[PDB]
This record gives sequence, structure tokens and C-alpha cells, in this order.
Amino acid sequence: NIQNMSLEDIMGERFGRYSKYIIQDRALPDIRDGLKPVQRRILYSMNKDSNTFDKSYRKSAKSVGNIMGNFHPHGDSSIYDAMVRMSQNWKNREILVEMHGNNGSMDGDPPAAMRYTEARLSEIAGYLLQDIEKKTVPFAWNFDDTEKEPTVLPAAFPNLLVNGSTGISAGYATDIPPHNLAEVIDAAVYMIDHPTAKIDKLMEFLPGPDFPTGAIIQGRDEIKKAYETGKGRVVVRSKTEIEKQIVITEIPYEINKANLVKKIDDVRVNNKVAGIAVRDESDRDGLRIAIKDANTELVLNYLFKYTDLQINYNFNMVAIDNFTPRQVGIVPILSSYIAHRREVILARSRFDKEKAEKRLHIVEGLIRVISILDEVIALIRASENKADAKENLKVSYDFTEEQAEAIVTLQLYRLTNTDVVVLQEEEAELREKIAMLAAIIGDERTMYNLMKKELREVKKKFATPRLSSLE
Amino acid sequence: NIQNMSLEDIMGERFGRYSKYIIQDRALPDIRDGLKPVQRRILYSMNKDSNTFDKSYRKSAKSVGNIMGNFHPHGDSSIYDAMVRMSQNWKNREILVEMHGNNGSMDGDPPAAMRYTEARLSEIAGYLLQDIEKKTVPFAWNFDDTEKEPTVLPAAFPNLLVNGSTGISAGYATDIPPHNLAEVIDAAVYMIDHPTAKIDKLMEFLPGPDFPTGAIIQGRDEIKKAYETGKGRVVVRSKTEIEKQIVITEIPYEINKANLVKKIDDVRVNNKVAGIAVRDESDRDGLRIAIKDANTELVLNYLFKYTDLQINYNFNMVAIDNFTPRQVGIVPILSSYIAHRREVILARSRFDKEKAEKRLHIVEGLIRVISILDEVIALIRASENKADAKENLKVSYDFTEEQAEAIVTLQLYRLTNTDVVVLQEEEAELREKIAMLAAIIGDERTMYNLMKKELREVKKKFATPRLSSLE
Amino acid sequence: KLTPAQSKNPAKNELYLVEGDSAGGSAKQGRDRKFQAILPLRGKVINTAKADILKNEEINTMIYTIGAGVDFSIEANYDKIIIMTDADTDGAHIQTLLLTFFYRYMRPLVEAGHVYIALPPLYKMSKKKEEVAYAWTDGELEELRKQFATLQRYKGLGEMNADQLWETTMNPETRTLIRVTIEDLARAERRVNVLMGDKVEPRRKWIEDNVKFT
Amino acid sequence: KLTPAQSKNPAKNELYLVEGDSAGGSAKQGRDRKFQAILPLRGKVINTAKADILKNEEINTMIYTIGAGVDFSIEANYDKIIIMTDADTDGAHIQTLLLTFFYRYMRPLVEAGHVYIALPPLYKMSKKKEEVAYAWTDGELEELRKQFGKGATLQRYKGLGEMNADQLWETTMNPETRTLIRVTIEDLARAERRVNVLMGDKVEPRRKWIEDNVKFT
DNA sequence: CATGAATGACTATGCACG
DNA sequence: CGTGCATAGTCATTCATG
Ligand SMILES: [Mg+2]
Ligand SMILES: [Mg+2]
Repeated sequence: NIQNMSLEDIMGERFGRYSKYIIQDRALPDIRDGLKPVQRRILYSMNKDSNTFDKSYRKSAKSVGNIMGNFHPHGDSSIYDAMVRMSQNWKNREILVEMHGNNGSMDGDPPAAMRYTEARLSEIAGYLLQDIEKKTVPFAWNFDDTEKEPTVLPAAFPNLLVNGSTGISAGYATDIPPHNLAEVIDAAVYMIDHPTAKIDKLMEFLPGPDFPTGAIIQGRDEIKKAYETGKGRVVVRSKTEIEKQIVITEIPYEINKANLVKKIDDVRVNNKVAGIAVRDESDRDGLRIAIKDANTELVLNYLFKYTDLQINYNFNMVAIDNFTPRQVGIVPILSSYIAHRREVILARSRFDKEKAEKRLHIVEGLIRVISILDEVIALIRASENKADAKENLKVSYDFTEEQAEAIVTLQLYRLTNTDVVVLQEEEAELREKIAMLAAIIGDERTMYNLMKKELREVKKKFATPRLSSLE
Repeated sequence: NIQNMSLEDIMGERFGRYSKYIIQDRALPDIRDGLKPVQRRILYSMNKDSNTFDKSYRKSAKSVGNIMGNFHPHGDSSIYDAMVRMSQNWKNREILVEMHGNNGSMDGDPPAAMRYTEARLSEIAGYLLQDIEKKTVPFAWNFDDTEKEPTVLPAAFPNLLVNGSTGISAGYATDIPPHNLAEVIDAAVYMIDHPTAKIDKLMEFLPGPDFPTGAIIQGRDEIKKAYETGKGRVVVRSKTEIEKQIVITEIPYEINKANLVKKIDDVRVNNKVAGIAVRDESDRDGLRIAIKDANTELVLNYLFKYTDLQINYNFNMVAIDNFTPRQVGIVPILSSYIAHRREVILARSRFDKEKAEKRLHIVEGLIRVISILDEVIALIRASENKADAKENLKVSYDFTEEQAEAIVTLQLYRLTNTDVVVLQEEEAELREKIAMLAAIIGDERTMYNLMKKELREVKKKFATPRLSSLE
Repeated sequence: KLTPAQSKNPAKNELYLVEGDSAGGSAKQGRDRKFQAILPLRGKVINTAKADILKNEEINTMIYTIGAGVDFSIEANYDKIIIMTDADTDGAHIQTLLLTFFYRYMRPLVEAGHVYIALPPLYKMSKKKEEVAYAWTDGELEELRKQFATLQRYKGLGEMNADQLWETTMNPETRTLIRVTIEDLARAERRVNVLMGDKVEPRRKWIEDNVKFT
Repeated sequence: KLTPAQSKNPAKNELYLVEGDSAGGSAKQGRDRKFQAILPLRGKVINTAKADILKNEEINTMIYTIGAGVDFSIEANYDKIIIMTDADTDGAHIQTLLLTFFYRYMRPLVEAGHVYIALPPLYKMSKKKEEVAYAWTDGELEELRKQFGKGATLQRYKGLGEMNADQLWETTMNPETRTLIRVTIEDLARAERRVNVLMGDKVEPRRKWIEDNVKFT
């Protein structure tokens, strides 16, 4: 047996498969939680294993093996390296993993092997997961059909813009600048109220990228273009001070302090520019780079051109919406994030309401029993099996099924507490909760308002000043 | 501040530390479960995670990460590679791990990376762990003080001789030939009855090594020396057949079929011997190597000398007894194994007896309640708290503490079954079990007899014909 | 380095190209050494359609072990060169890459009918008495699941055993192969140059217009 | 390749020898770049007491970055060469190995008082308000545990790369609060005798040395 | 120079894009 | 060239012993 296929056609299928997987499943972030899958699987798996900010740290390698084993059929290194990025304050704005030990730096030194380091999920990280456990989001099977995985996260905050993301796949690549969590949410909220929102006004809220490495960003015009179209070019200049000497205390995002320094000194030895006179003295708590004819402005101004003390940063904002590559601006990203939070909210409530209704129906039941208690126990005693017990209650006092298991499985000290007042209290509580919920579920404005609250409550907790400045 | 130390003294401490750890904790097998620590930690960790022969397979890398994280502060590779040996039928006699996928072979091809393979604990492996969960063996803390680890295994069978072990540390090295589980146990049992046993008689049972690769072993004299002193030299000859051509269907333990073949053909091309005429045609299910002037006996006889078709195997039987390196013979190894099983047995029983006595005292209690039931419930109702409930029972019917929790926490359908006959049945059962146990615990012959039974029950299940032959 | 067959016969001996050593192990193990030779590659293969080339160990070795040469000339050395990659999607990329190498350079080899693709299982599903199936991609899975379970997924060839790899995807009696032939040249060049090409501008449009992201 | 200090001054600059890149990272990070230079080795070091030698990258580099040479001659290049290894037992072996290299070849260096051993924590134990201790070997641990009583968390550095920058400095590099070991030799005869047994090539005696001297309790 | 646990690292590839 | 996820590999060293 042999099937005869062409070259053209075989080349087609085979490429088409890979092109797809690469785009969705590997490189490109979901527009909703702004996460690539490795990231997602790391968060989910870690949190599932409860490895949270409040509890102790956990040997990264264990973490990696568990992900690989349960969720992610790939190299250890691919996973762990990604895990390490998420622990990189100069790379991510709001970090989603805390690691203890050597995880590289701005000098580019390489992160310590996984058998060394230890990691946990950060605080804000939890907010990405929040309400996961309440059927708020679509699950799939893992590769083995052994256990189910989330396809996206709830996403309490708009991770995508916040922490940016890059960015290389077949046909598409992406770069998205980090942003100021506070500012981002401001925009989100505004759009929630005035959906038909123009960029110019959105800009009043989200004015442009916030880099974790501070720096100076210049190019309002092109920035707008980026936010409108999804593509743009911006200028980023290290932050310069003059001492009486050039003091550098911030450099451009994604740039390598170490090599950056050598490139500067190479300028001196090559004596390519005039007054060139270059030392790096930075330590655990601050960045400092030190640089006759004080043609200083010429030296500095030249440096910007001829080196990476000032670079440009490029916008290619490409995410996955509707299972597909899209290049989008602030408006699509924001809108879609919002709409997500809606489904999440409604799903949350729907699940909560049912949870409520069950214990309510069960409580309603216990209440009735409290009044027939003497006779009820009498019945149970005269009953043959546990099941015979249940079935006799259903026949006589026509309790329901679930009410039966509940009354029967009741331990005994629970009889110590016959007191319909308390049950009534809980019942009042439930009824209040349910009718409140049913509102969100069918009150569309009531729903969006809750979206607004939660977002504000987040903006408050994780809010942080700007670090990058705009010129 | 600086402490001034010599070279002689510093060199002393530093070496003395390493020398110790290396001997005990790394290389040398415990004489009781005949396991090096990595091995032990792999078994324990796997089994703890219930990764057993009866249930599905589990992604090796997950396995490795968990060991590394919980028990074993070292390289992934060190651990996994060891895990892979334990999955090697041509290396171990009775295998303690089953792996699915490519785990090397006799051609020496390298095992597939861990992210590929999947593994579980074998069947007999469980017997090494059996009764672990009943406080049968000394536990220690892990490196992190986060969780406790066994210092040796129960060891239902005499793993050390069975699967042999090697073998490199500071000052000491070890090689121990695998042995025939059936034969080994035979010896063990005999010694159990006639402890003052001479080797010559033990030899009647354990006659010498059983290699997993079959082969022919010649040197009864030196073998005895090995079993007596702990050191010996033996001859091992591949098993030869003549077809009308030389057919090889077994080679010597620890020998590399692949290179072995090249070395043979190198003989031909170097035309070092006469009739040299060499092909390897072995496939998944059988070993076959194929080799004018039919000076055949000269060719074969030469091959033995000039190549590894016949080698010698060396005995260096060195294990850890009493926390220290010892070179020992069959008698020490057997005796010590036996004495171990004693402690294990007695500890098992001691723990079982207590478990018994508690439920017995609790059962005895329920029995009493069945007769006061009406009034007891009445009390519970008139009681204020769960605790107030308990305390009132202790005051009135002077039940004990534990009896109280038991009667109180009783669910309700449990009342459906008021029937002192059944409880009495269980009580009879317990009393019989306890008095039986107390015997083993203080009856020394009764104890050794149970040792004999369990050993036989094992010899039966895992028994296997000899594979190596003795000349 | 390669694991060649016993007999050296260019009339009925096959070359099995594999994604790496780990996979290669299972290859060598489950195999009729009479006429089956096995050659590992170190992962993803240089895009030959994008001096850089011949200097790449992995390509250079393929050339040597096959005979012929890059020009080309033929009959060396096996009447089948079979590409056997992991069953996952990265496998398809390597298939893609290897093929454009053959098509670009070894063209006649391809034009002839001497380039084969081997199609090893991705999923195996199971329910003394056992029932077992094999699936080759996600689609296949659903029907298998409905039919049956424990599902096993081969994250690479090194993950199945010797018996399996043979019985499913090497033994000619029960195996099934793909034979790669070219029925234009124009269409071929056109396609390979877009997908594997160097321009991207069009590759993207090809995805956009052709990749069903459902 | 090495991560050298800013000032090039053989009067007060130190060379930190480390067990590898991962550890080296934490080294470079928590450190006063004014006078602290850092050189990684690839794991276990050639037993110099057992041409094979000089051909071993790891030894050859050490020689070059230090000046002097193997013969020797002195003042290059730092008034301290400090051996900083993982705090576990494999660390002690590397300490052992490095020292016999210095003692064998760079002898005066050793005889002088320019070879140092750095003593970084192995265990850190913890109970807004925090109480923290450091232990250096199993013995130390028991008293620490007893002290901290309940609620403690114990951390064990399976290698330097596992502690942070602040820690490595504050504990084991900053001269104000650090403590170093200075290796001097008070015989030569005793030295040779000892090194040749332990690190030697004969084994027959090494064993007896263990037997008679290693307390396997 | 293997052998078995350990110490500690490195290299080639695709993919879009400035 | 580097960037971030992926594909897949390799090397030095210790220790005892034939
Ligand atoms: Mg693969
Ligand atoms: Mg270390």
C-alpha cells in the first residue's frame, strides 16, 4: 500500500498545519488575556498546584516537570525560559512570577539553571486567574485527554497592553509595548461608558507606552498612528544628567546595558567623536553609567545617533481574536477585552446563582425538618438501609432527593443545633444574593457597572506611577 | 574578620566531608534494600505519587521534577539516567521500573530524552515498598525540612543480591553480580532456620550469579572465594552454537553487543586469525550473531582470548552496613537482610496492633451506646455545642474522649443500623488479630516463621528459571 | 552518523530520515536490518530555499550517505528515501523543509519517485482482552473517542516502542507510505517559493486567504 | 570568560572563583565592581596531583587571568584569590581540588597568604516582622531549628545561583560583615604527605585514611 | 578507556523584522 | 545580528578498577 501525493499538495497541507499552530498555539498572544499559551499553562498549572505569592516558593524544576507532564508537550527549556521572563522586572511591567535567585539582568547575564532557582506566582497574577474555579471560561482537554485546561484566563486586568508582548510566527510577527496599568484601566472604564469612543479621547487616558525601564518616549504623532492602525515608530532616549560628566540612569526598553556600554567605549577608542573621555558603576539598587573640550552636546547628540542610547521602538500590535491573526489598535484591544470581561462576569454569576439555589433548596429543606425532627429520626431508625432511609423520607414527608442525602448524611452534633433562626438568616442571605445576581444576568447596565467597580478596585490595588516620560 | 586555617587541616575537613557523603549518600548501596539513594528516592517518590504497575504510565519528566523538588537536590540527568537503568532488562535481573519508548539497548544506543519517555514502577518494585505506610522503617527530613523520606525500604525481597549493583566512590568501589531471585530467597530461608550456616551449604541454594543476559559462568572455586571474602574473579563465556557457521545467542553481562561485533570483524580485516570469514542479525525478540579451512575451534578459542566474547567478571561486594563501607560475602549480606526484615516485621505488627486497639476501644464504645441509644441522642439534643455535647457524654455515661468524637460525628444513616451482632463480629475479629500480633511481637520463633511465609509467598510469585548456566 | 543496513543493494534498500537521536533509537530498534538504514538529523533543517547550505553538517551528511550529489547524477544508493518525522505539527514543518531541499537540489530524485513520506501514528487509544486504535490528527480523534478509554500521544517517535513503530509504520506488509511526485514544475516552483520562500509579503496573504482559522 | 573589576590595582582587588555560570551570575550581581572580579569554572576541576594539565582550558584560564604563571613569579594581579563554591559537600570537593592545584603549582601564592576560602551559607531559616538565621552544615541546623521553634521555614541553597544578590553580598562578600578563611601552610612535609594521600593516585592508603579517620558515627 | 552517580556548561536549526 | 518560542543535540571534569 502506498498513497501517491503531489509535491504541491503535500507541501500545502504540511505548511498549512504548521502555519496555523505556530500562529495561534505558539507565538501570538490572545487578545483577551494577552497571553501566549506557554504563559497561560505556566500560570494555570502553578496556581492549580497552589504556588501563590502568599505561600512559600517552589523549586522551578518541579514546576516545569508538572507543566510538561500535564499541559505542555515540549522542551523543558522552552517552558522554563518563558517562566523566567515572567520573573523579569526590566522586561515585564507588572511581573507575573516572582523568582528567587539569579534570573539574569540588564547586563544580559543568563538566568541560573532551573535546578537552582525557585518560583511562585505573583500577586497580580492571581487576578488573571480570579474566578477561574467558577466555570467562567472555556476549558479543553490536554494532549492526553487526562485533564482539562483553560483556553484563556478570566483576566481581572487588561494584561495584553499592560505587559506588552512579542512576537514571531509564520507570516505574522508582533511587538506590543508595555503600558501603565493605571492608565490602561482608565481607558477601559471610559470605553465601557462611551463605547463609540474616538482614539483622541482614549489617548487622554492611555497616552502611550509605559516602559518598565523608564526612559523618554517622543513621538505623539506616530504613537497615535500606532494606536489607530496597529503599526508605528517611536523614539526612545535614555535619561541623561550632567554632573560637574554624563550620568545615565535609564536606558531604552529591550536594550542590553552591558553591550550598550561597550559600544559607547568603542566610540572612544575608535575616537570616532571628539571629547570622548566610559565607566559602568551600577549596583543592586540603581542604574548609573558614567561618561578638555566639553563639546558635551556634540558628544551626547552624536551618541544618540551612532549608538543605542537612543533607539526607536516599533509598534506591531498583532493578537489573536476569533482564533485568528489580527493587527489591531487600542480600540480593538480594549473593546475586545471589555467584551470578554462581560462573558466572564455573566458566566461567573450564572454559576454562583446555581450554587446559591442548591444550598437554598437544601436549607429550605433543613428548616422543614427542624419542625418534624422527632418523627424524622424515628423514621430513620425504623428504616433498613441508608438508601431505604432516604427512600422512606421521600415517600412520607415528600422531601426531594438532594434534601434526603442532606438530612441523612447530617452528622450528629449537628442535631445539637436545632434553631430555625440561623437557617432563616442564611436563607434571607441566599435570596438576597440570588435576586441580586439574576439582575446582572438580565440587566445589561447593572452588569457593566459591576465591570466598572471590579476594574476600579484593581486599578487601586495595583496602581503605580508612570516610569516612562513623554516628549 | 578572617579565620586563619592551615592547608593540612582545611584539606582534611573538606576531604573528610566529601569522602563520607560520596560513600554513603551517593555510590554505595544499603546492604538491607541493596539500593543507592537515587534509586530509593525514585521508587519512594514514584510510589508516593502512586505511579504503579497497575495504573497508567506517567511522563518521566514530571516524575523527575517531583523527585528533584521534594527529595533529591541534584541534576535532572543524574536522576533520570538512574531511573532509566532501573528500566533496563539486560542490566537489571528483576526490573524495578517499566518504561515505554526508547530506553537504549544492548547495542548501546542512548535512551530517549526524558521529555519523550514515560515510566511507572514495576510489580516487584511494590514489594520493596510494601508496608512502608505502617511505620516500618526510619524516616528523616528532606533537605528543605518540608517533608519526610525513608532511609531504607522495607524490602520484601533481598534486592541487593538479586539485582546486583555498582559501584564507584572515594576509597571504595563496588560490583555485585545479579542473582536468581528464587535461589536467593532459598538461601535466606535456610539461614533463617540454621543461622550458624556455612557457605558450602548456602552454596547448595545460592550457587552463584544469575546474569540477566544468560551466558555461561565458570569458576566454582573463585566464586566461593567471592561469596566468602567478598572478592573474586569468574569467567563468563558467550553461548555458542554451530550451524552448517558460528551462532551467538548470549553474551557476557555488562558487555556491548555493538562494539563486540565490530571487534570481531576487526579480527577478520586485520586477518589476525585463520578462517575468519561476521554479521549481526538480531531483531526485537532474540539475539543472533553470525560468524574453507574450518579451523573453527581455533577461531572460536582465539576469539575468546583476543575479544570480549569471553571475559572475566569481578566480585567486589561492598555495601553500607551500620552507616559504613564494608566488603562482605553472602553470609553478611544474607544475615543482615534477614535481621532487617525482623525489625520491619516487628515494627509492622506494633503499628497494626495499636491501630487495632483503637478501633477496638471505639467499637467497644459503640456497642455500649447501642443499648443506651434513646437516652444518648436525648442528651445530644439537650446539649449546647458539639463540644458541649461531647463533654456531657463524658460526664454522664463516662465514655472516653475518643469514644465521644466517634459517637458524635456518627452520621445519621448510621443510626439506620443499630445491631450489636455486627459490631460484636468485628470485635471478635479485632481481639483475634491483636492477640495473634502480640505473639509475633514477643514470640521470637512465631516472628521468624512469618518471615519464612512472606518470603516463600514472594519466591512463588516472582520466581523465574535460571538464565545463566554454571560450568 | 548513520545506522546502515546489512546488504548494500540500491535496488531494494531504504533510507529513513529521522528528526533526531532519540527518535532514531526506536527507528534502529524496530526495523529489518536487511534493507533498512537510519540517519538522524539534528532537529529543524536549514531552509535551502532561503555556500551557507553546503557548509551545514546536516545537509552535507545527507548528500554523502545518499550518493548522487548536488550536478546530481543517480544510479547509488537506495530505491527509497523516506522522511519519518514526529507525528505532531513540528513534524510537518520538517517534512516541509526537507522536501524543498530535495525539490530544489536533488530534483530528479523527487521527479523520479524516490522521495517518500512515512506516516506514523500520533494518538493510540485503548479500552488480557484489549481494543486499540490509532489516530493521525485531531479530526481522527473525535471518532476514535466516540467509538471507544486511555489515550496516548506520541510527543515524538522515541515515545513509542519497537514493536509498535514496526507494526504500524515501517513493516511494508502492513505499513502505508506516501510517494511524492511532481505534476507541474511551474506550480511547484510557484508554491515552494511562496511558502518556503524569502519574501513573506505573499506568504501572509496565502495564510489569510487559505488557512481556515475556522 | 571573566567579569573583571573597574580599577586595575593588584594591591586591593579580589578574584572570585566560582563553580559555574549560574552561580557566577549571582556573584557578578551582588558585588562591589570597584575591586571584585569574577571567574567561573566548569564544575569539577582537573586533579592536578593525578601536559594533560596545561591543556585543560579551565586551568589554563585561571593561570592567564591571575598573571604570575606556573616558573611562578608574582607581583600581578590581585591581593586575594578567593574560592567560593556551593555550600554543599560537592563544594568541599572542589575546594579540595582547587587547593591542591595552588599548593602543587602556585605554591608561593599559597605560602604567601593570598589563597582564601569564602564561606557562604547553606541553610537560611525564617519565622513585616521577620527573624532569620544562617547555617553552614547539618550540625548548625539542629540548634537553629530548636531556636526558631514552630512555624519556621528552612531554605537550602543547592548552589549559589539560588540565593539573591542582596543575600550573597550581605552574608559572604561584603568585607565589613563577611568572614573569610586564609589558607597558610605550617609544614611542607605534612602538607605534601596529606595532599598525596587524599588527592594522590595510590588509593590503597586513601582508603585506610578514611577507615581510621572518617567518623561514620 | 568504560562503568554509575555527580559537578558544571555549549551548539546547530525556523520564523518576521529593523 | 537579536528578539521569543520551538525543533534536536554535544562537552569537560571526579572517583576505583581491570
Ligand atoms: Mg519531534
Ligand atoms: Mg554547586
